[PDB]
Amino acid sequence: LQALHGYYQRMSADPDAGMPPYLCGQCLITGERQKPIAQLHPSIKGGRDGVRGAQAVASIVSFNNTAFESYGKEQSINAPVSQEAAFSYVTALNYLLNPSNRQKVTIADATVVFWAERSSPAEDIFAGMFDPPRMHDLLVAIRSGKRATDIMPDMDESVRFHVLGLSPNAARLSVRFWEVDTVGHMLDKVGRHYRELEIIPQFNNEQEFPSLSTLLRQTAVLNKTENISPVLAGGLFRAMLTGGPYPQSLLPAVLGRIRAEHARPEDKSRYRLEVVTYYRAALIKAYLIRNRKLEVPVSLDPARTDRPYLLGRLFAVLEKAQEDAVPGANATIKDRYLASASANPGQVFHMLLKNASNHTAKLRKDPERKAIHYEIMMQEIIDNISDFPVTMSSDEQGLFMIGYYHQRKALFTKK
Amino acid sequence: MTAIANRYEFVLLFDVENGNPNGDPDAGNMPRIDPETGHGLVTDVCLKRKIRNHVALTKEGAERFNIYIQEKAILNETHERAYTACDLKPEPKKLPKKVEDAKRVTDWMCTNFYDIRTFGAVMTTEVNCGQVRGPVQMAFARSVEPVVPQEVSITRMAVTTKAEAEDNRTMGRKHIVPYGLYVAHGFISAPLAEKTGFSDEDLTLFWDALVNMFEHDRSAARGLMSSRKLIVFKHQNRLGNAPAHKLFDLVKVSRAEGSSGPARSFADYAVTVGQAPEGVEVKEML
Amino acid sequence: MTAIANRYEFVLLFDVENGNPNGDPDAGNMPRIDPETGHGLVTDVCLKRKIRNHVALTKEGAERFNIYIQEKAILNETHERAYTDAKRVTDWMCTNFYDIRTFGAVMTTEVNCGQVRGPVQMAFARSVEPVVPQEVSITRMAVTTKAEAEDNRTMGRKHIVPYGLYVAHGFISAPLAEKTGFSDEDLTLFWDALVNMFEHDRSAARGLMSSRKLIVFKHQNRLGNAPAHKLFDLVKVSRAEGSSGPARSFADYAVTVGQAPEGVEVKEML
Amino acid sequence: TYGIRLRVWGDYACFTRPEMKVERVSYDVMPPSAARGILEAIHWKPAIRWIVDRIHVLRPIVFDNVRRNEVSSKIPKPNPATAMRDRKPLYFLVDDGSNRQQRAATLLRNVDYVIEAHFELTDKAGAEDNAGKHLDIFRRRARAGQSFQQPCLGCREFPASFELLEGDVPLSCYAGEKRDLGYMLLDIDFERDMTPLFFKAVMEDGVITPPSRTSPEVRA
Repeated sequence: LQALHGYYQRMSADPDAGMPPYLCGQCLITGERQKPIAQLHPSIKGGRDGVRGAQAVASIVSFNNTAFESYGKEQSINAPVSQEAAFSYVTALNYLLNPSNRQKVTIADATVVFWAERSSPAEDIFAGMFDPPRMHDLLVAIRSGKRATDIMPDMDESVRFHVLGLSPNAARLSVRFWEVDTVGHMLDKVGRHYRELEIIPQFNNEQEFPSLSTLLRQTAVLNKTENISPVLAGGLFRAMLTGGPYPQSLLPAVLGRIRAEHARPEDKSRYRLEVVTYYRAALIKAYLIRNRKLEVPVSLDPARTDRPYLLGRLFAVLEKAQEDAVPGANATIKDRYLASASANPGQVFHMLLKNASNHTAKLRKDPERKAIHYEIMMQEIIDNISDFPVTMSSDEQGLFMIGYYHQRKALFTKK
Repeated sequence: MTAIANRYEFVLLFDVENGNPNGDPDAGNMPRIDPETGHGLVTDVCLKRKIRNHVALTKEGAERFNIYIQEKAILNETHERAYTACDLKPEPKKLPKKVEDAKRVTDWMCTNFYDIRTFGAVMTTEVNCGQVRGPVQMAFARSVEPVVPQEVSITRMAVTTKAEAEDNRTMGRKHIVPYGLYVAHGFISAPLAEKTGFSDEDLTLFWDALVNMFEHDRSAARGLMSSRKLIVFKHQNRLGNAPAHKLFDLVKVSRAEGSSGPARSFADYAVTVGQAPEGVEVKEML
Repeated sequence: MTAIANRYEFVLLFDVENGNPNGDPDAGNMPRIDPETGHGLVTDVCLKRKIRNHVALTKEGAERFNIYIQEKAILNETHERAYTDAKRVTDWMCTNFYDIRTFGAVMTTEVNCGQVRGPVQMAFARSVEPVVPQEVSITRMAVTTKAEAEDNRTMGRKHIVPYGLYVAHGFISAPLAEKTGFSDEDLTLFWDALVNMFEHDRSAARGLMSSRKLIVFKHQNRLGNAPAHKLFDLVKVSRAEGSSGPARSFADYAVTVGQAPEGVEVKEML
Repeated sequence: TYGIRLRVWGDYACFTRPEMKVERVSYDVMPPSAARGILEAIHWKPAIRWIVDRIHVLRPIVFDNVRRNEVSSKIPKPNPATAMRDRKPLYFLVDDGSNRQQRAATLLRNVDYVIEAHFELTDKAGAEDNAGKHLDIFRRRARAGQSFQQPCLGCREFPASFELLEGDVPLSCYAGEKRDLGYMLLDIDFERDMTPLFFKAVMEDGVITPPSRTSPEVRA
């Protein structure tokens, strides 16, 4: 890994972050010939301070067991490097991991670090802007599409930028992803990422530039910081800064969550928590863009005219009836039928409708007789439809939730 | 307790009427279903619990007839008892090793406890006692036809807590299945039994348990449930003579030609059993 | 030592129902899935394990069918030992250990560069179409430690595949076998092991699994007679005509094999 | 003219970096050593040598993650005579304690290469040997699809489909871009007690040209 060695060389001539301490073969990292070869390397800081979740003492290269040794050579001789190179290598890394200096962040399973090839403000900007808590004027600039220099011309977009993500197991250490792009390209892709995510907020207090750590949590079994699949954490981070497709595994993960969810009076929230949260909708929208190349709006589209999207709207309205009928409701059709209806419509919708009648009927006997307004809407929606489909493919099952989220919001805007 | 000397397989059928066979902890408390097809589901775990209960009831704790996964128990105490009865004291929570007399503490637990002897148990918890597999296995149960669960709204004329905030009634609800018919599969293997001592007497007990387990299970939410058929295949040697799926194909279930509309009784269906290959013999218990 | 005299390639089909075929150490315990395609994935060591197990169980320490690698299925009994310049030792072990004779292994010390490779080779197995796992919540009526006791109950998790069909490829090299003595009787036993490998695998997690079809390509010459990657195309699997919506049974699919070149023979054992 | 062009592709590949042997991480691209290893899988005799000249990269770069269960140690040498002179069982128990090891892997997902190499006689060769005859044998086998064993992309669990090219090299994904790799493994010196060698790697037009590994100056 040239990067670390060069980093240390860069600033070791400076009065900080570098200290002078420290057969014959070819030094791999430097490529030089006939230099002493180290038999073992200095240790790496573990623990909370160092790599979170690791052993107190950790290493990158180790050959403890016979199964790990090849061509009859032992210990670190399996990978020759000079003593000074190993020292500087380790030193740099150690320095970086220091929380005292703003160059570290934690994401689910893994700790991430970054640096610039040359001294630049980029380092500063990235630390917060990749996972939000000038602040956001440059964020709306990259989301809009304009170049970074526009807001800050000083930024030499030609400067190189490094990123590294590590995760541990016992005393041994692993690598999940690594990236080396330039400034210019790098935040261009980050801008693109934000565009896709854009959704109308459900409440005024919600995030506008959602933090990546926020989003991952939402997929957890019980919203716990653990229970996050280490594979999705690695996949989404690489997909963000490389600009490639999202991993295929992502969508059924989300849908699973929505199936498994139920309200939690035990948490004693004033509102009965929504199943299709602000965050979850955002993830679904983004996936349909890159992967499926669909068109989907930022807000409610009354002219969409698609069976999956229509049926999502329909479910919203008929839910509203229930809510009004029984203030302070026990459970709602959201808590039980939402998984069935979105996968297999023709088996459930028949009865759903029937129920709705009673709600309407009761709302019609009391004062405040605008069951009427809901009754019209149903009619309108229905007309566009020919038949209920028996089954829907996953791609059909995103659109249904988007139609529901948009239509439900539409009604909140009233009340 | 000598081990059995043949391979076995079996099929089971049972009904439900105006009841909830197994509540889902996530779906409020609706019956479990396949979201994509509407078919019903039952966990093997349920069946196992039923069996354990029946055994307990019938035997009343006779020697070698205790059950281990028992109401509100702290499990590691039984491991420490097994260790102590084997004259020894346990290792710490890491336990990457075997216990200090693996044979005696495992055999101590195998001997005394019936359900361990039958099913096995994960037991490398903080008091180690080793690990067991168990010779008897079974899979999920699936309804032959889609089901239509429905909800019922009910009242109570009294309240529990003094915070009445108003002396008044109280609402509630129920979930039921009008009717449904289920199928299940299971296996038994001699080599495993050899390792545990699973003996023929156990097997007869097992059959009886299967036949009658439901009868002692009445409750508010259950409704009416009962077993209807039971077919057992016996191989003629220590290792089988035909693939399992082939045998399960000999049993066929179809609606009686005269019936129409939604099914409502076991009379709506017809069941048929074919002819087994020479290496197997078919017998019907019930 | 006498050995097979023809190259071989084979294809196998098997399915699962309400079970977990291969868990993921990484992603909690979810079944493996391909991020690229959404297809299910099963590694090959998982199958080699099974094969070893079945052979050990069937043969019960016959003269030349001992197995080296164990998982505490081991048993205590008398064992035969046929007797047989470390080449002498290498031959000796290869004579009476089957798994080494078929797959090969690595020793602790080498006089110089040298390998024991073995004639059999395999690859990953993948689904025919996308799969979506189910999630199951369960309860337990009891607790492990005295500490957690404070009525003494807890939740749990299960992962299941409603249904799935899998394919796998494999190769056999005659020239390698000639350096190990792998002979025909071994090949017949190998076919049998492939057919019946799942019949002793029953557990809590796996549900029901079984093999369905097995096609064998037998080459005319000591070396092959056609490119392997084109033979695998002759096999084609597609949904039955009437079948619609999610698959739930082997009857939902249709399988066909085209006509093979002149120099090879196509056999079906399942 | 002289030499050969061969094409190979597959779904999986892994060229383990020497440093990350325990926690496998693959090179960005195939190294020459694996290229030589593959060629000898089609045809080789003690009387000849292989020399690699160039590699063509035809597809973009992609990475994916995998995890597995593994073993910690190798099997020791036994003593036959004592074995039946005193009958004892022999085995390695996988499941027991520290024997069990878990290893991760980062690997490539979609690859395609064309490699240019030629032929050479070695000192051991007898007078009757000729490079052309072996080259023709290689051509025949490659056309027929025959082989001594199935080739692999690094590890045996990754088979490779191969073809013989009789025409022009197609274009490449980064045909108009240049890239830097740093130092990479050139080859391993078996004759001087298994000593590795390293060289500087650079990619432009998706073609990489290593120096000749037989050259003495590289052996320093």
